[PDB]
Amino acid sequence: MSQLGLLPSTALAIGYYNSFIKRVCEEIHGSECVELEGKKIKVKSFRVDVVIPETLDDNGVGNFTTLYNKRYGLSKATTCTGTRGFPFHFKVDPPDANQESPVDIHLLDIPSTLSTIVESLKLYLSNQVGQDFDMDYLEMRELENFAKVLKYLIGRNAATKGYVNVLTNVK
Amino acid sequence: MSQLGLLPSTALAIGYYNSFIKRVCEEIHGSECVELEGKKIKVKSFRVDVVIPETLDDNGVGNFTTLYNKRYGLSKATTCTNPALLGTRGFPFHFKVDPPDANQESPVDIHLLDIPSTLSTIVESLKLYLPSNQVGQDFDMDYLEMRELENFAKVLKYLIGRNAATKGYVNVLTNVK
Amino acid sequence: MSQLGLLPSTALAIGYYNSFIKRVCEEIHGSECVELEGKKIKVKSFRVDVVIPETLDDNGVGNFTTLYNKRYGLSKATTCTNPALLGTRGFPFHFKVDPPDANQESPVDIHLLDIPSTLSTIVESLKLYLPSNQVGQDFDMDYLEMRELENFAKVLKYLIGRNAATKGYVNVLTNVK
Amino acid sequence: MSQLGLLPSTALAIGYYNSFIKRVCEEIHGSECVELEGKKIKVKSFRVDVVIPETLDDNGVGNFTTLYNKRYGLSKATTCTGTRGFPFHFKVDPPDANQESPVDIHLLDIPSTLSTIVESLKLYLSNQVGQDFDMDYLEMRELENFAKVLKYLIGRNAATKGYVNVLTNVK
Amino acid sequence: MSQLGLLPSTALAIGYYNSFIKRVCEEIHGSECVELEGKKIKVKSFRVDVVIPETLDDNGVGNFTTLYNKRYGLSKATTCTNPALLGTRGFPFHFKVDPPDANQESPVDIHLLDIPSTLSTIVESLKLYLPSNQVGQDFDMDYLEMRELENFAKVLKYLIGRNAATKGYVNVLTNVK
Amino acid sequence: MSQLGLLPSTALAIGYYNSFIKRVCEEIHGSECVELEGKKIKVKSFRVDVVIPETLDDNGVGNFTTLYNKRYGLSKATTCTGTRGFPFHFKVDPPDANQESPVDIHLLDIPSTLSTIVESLKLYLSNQVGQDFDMDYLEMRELENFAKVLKYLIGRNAATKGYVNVLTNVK
Ligand SMILES: Nc1nc2c(ncn2[C@@H]2O[C@@H]3COP(=O)(O)O[C@H]4[C@@H](O)[C@H](n5cnc6c(=O)[nH]c(N)nc65)O[C@@H]4COP(=O)(O)O[C@H]3[C@H]2O)c(=O)[nH]1
Ligand SMILES: Nc1nc2c(ncn2[C@@H]2O[C@@H]3COP(=O)(O)O[C@H]4[C@@H](O)[C@H](n5cnc6c(=O)[nH]c(N)nc65)O[C@@H]4COP(=O)(O)O[C@H]3[C@H]2O)c(=O)[nH]1
Ligand SMILES: Nc1nc2c(ncn2[C@@H]2O[C@@H]3COP(=O)(O)O[C@H]4[C@@H](O)[C@H](n5cnc6c(=O)[nH]c(N)nc65)O[C@@H]4COP(=O)(O)O[C@H]3[C@H]2O)c(=O)[nH]1
Repeated sequence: MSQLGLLPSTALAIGYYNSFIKRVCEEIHGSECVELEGKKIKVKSFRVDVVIPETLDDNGVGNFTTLYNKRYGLSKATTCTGTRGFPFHFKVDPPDANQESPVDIHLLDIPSTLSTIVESLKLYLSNQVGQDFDMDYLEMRELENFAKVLKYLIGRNAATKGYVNVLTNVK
Repeated sequence: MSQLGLLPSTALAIGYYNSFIKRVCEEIHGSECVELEGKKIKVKSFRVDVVIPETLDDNGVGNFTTLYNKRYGLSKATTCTNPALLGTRGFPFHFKVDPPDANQESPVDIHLLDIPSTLSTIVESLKLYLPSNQVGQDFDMDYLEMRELENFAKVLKYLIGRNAATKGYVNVLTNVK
Repeated sequence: MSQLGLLPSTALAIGYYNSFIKRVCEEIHGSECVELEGKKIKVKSFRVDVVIPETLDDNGVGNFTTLYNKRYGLSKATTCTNPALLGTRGFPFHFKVDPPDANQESPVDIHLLDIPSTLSTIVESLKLYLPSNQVGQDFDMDYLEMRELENFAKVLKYLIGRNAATKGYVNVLTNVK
Repeated sequence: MSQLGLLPSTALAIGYYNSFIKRVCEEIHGSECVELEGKKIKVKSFRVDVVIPETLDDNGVGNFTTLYNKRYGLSKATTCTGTRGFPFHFKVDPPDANQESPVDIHLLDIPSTLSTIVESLKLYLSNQVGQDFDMDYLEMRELENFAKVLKYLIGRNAATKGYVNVLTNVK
Repeated sequence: MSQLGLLPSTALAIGYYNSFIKRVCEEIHGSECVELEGKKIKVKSFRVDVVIPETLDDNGVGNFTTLYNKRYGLSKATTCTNPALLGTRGFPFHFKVDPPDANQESPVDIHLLDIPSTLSTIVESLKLYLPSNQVGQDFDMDYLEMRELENFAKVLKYLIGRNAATKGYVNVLTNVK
Repeated sequence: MSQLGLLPSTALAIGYYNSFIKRVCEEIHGSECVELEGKKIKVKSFRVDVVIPETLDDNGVGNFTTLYNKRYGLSKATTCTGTRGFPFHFKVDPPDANQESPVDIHLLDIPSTLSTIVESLKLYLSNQVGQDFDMDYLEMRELENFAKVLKYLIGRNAATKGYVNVLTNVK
């Protein structure tokens, strides 16, 4: 089990689940379509993977997110809607499919909230510039806690259980 | 002098600034345009107000956000993403036109009104930081909630003060409704 | 009198002068021309201002530089490199024309405005020299930051005064915005 | 472990990484093209080698940089863009390739910031003209510290990790 | 009186006179013709001024020299070398024509303006004579620099006064700019 | 090791290096061509030999310089260019080579600054006309100091290191 700590892996995981993963899953289940490039596409079924990098960059996970999106053929799409949508990166299970017919979708998201952890660590613990085993252990433990909490929370909602997966220690 | 605590007001504020406020401010500064219903509008000058609710609801700030967004005009738009950078995503937000009747084709001033959704996390942490066996008005819960909202606002003010991209372009509205 | 210290305002100022200010000044003195959007433009009389920000942002002077370069005209050009010397690289910079509407064909004055990007390093050294466990205005950090900016400006002024190439052709604007 | 010192090898390395290496790596990743002689060439991939000379000259690393660019067929090119470009020296991984098609580029940069170290040494330590073993050791240690800090910082950002190499003690 | 010292203003002045001023004056007196762009021009009456800068730059008189030679006309020429004597080399210098618009074919009065490059060495000696751990305006450095420049000028004056070849044809301009 | 003295070997060597040797080497490296009798010749590679004569003549090294240039087939050439050229005496590595093609050049220079030392010696110490072993020792030591300082400064700049040699005690 996980508990609230001084550096927020549990709370950030809870916020990420309740603000993005739960909401995006519910929106896809309800509307059953995603809007990209000004045009809608139906979703036969969605599988969303949250990718937790093995190590966080000094300046946040934005660079890793951009490189990961470049590596694969990920395309941007928002959840169709006084409430805002949720842009995300996804790929179609087959290389391509007829747009008019519904197409299964493979959402991929690198949690931007992980950037906060970096910041928190800068406050949590230095006047040295080098590999610090204490801070490395802290990063690894916080990433593990984030993944564990997110998995447990996904194991609660029928709208996300089975449809959401966690891929930790990527690259 | 805010810092880290078991209740992550400081960390959530830092994340909100470095993920949405800073990113949105930089994107609007650079592109000088936003996207609404798929069509672009150039932005002459923008301004963002972070509306911190006076008190957080039981189920997050979603209901307050949705009621505040339609009590005012606050049409939904997204900050444009250049075709060059495929990895970066867009940041949807809610905005009004400071002159309500303005030429969309011409450059237009925009007022960005965003209620930090990350505050919802605070609520979901209050149930964990100080679990309550009883249901009803708790004077300790309210004190912690107000203290952490104030910490959030103070952290946002400080962070906005330390960036020319956002300094003077972002204001934090505290104790709204 | 400024000397070496843990915070490298002196060393960074020396490097900035010897690598950009001196090099650009000598290149414009010799070639008497610059490269705007790839096209040659002759320089009649140039002059450089080193815009030292009053306070450095959290993430370096990048955002302040990018907002300053567009608040004013400050189109981007590069100091030309002759084909004979292949090794030497060009130094891009931002400049305006003192008469904004001037014939590019004929020799034209240019006002070079450069916010030293090296100042960013100072910020990244403040996080090392005096680490802080808390986020918020620190009156000790502000003192060190302003002292280091003052040292940078003073060293730049001195080094400019000791070279006919840069003496009088370079000005240090301190405490800007 | 590297910390701030009186003669700035660590701070100069941090500035070099955050101002040139990181910025150039991200710009190449994003734009995926470099402008040379005023015309663009696409970049399938890039490798950035930062060359730390064995010994810094008395007047700075400028002469070594010019000689290095002369010895190899390195060509000048900026990063396409109120922000400026980053001119650099690069070489294409075959002898030549069709410009229309994307071509891999091997950037080679001798950090000009190393010049500052020379100046710093002049302030750090003499009224003599000869091989000063004390200053020689100081220069060697500063070059080693610069290389170590730059390697560590390269190993942090996903936009430079694996794509940037450090060649220390060259010639 | 001027004598030898650790800072070699006297020795450098002696070398400058015996190597450039005396040689150039004697060669112009004899040949009465110089070489501009490879083309011979006859000299009717010449005169040399040794422009001693008021203050020496940090990196030698190179920048001041090349900026003075361009602020005024001062086209570069070289004293002609007779084909008979192969061993002797030429002495390039910068000169203008006292009447700016004069016939090159006919004899022409020439004004030779030379900023002693040897003064650069003095700077390189001041760093050795009185090493400084700090960078900034030093009142002791300035005194030594001005004293050495004045000694250089005085030695040049004396040496010129002692030779009919250079007496009355060479003037030392002290404290220029 | 060398330091400033009353009769300037070190300062004269520094001036010779920074005013002729460094400048000439840099200009040859840059322009890669030398002008002789008004026509340019490309330089494939250059070697600069600075000759320190065994003993300085009474009137200076000018007469020795003329004799040395007479002995060999040295030819005059300036460095192409508000900066002046640097006339010098050079020789082609082979007996002759095609003008159009680049040709190696063995620049040969007898430092005229050495003449100054003679005058310096006249001021350093006599009312006799004869062999003064004291003055001979001073002259030899000063020539050694000049050669040592010039050798050291040559191995400091990458533009002159390896391309410049010092031939002390010639004839
Ligand atoms: N692909 C994708 N992921 C999303 C989106 N919204 C949230 N997330 C993820 O969920 C984290 C926390 O969301 P939050 O509680 O709503 O709290 C958010 C939220 O209140 C605000 N924010 C972030 N992005 C946006 C946005 O695009 N529009 C608006 N109006 N607010 C945003 O900043 C706070 C912190 O954001 P992060 O630290 O980066 O971390 C976010 C992010 O990793 C989305 O629209 N698309
Ligand atoms: N407008 C303009 N300013 C210039 C330029 N080059 C240097 N500066 C300024 O001079 C400072 C020191 O440069 P550096 O010592 O040669 O040492 C630099 C250099 O080694 C490298 N670097 C910086 N910019 C470039 C570039 O544009 N091209 C290449 N190839 N290297 C660069 O990073 C070091 C530190 O950079 P900074 O922190 O940014 O700080 C730079 C920067 O503020 C230029 O081309 N244009
Ligand atoms: N305008 C002009 N001025 C001249 C010329 N030759 C000498 N001078 C001046 O006389 C000073 C002393 O010359 P040096 O004793 O023969 O001793 C000189 C000489 O051995 C050598 N050197 C300097 N310039 C040249 C050159 O142009 N050609 C050659 N072959 N050697 C040079 O470096 C020594 C010190 O040079 P500096 O520090 O520059 O200082 C030089 C320089 O200021 C000349 O041809 N044209």
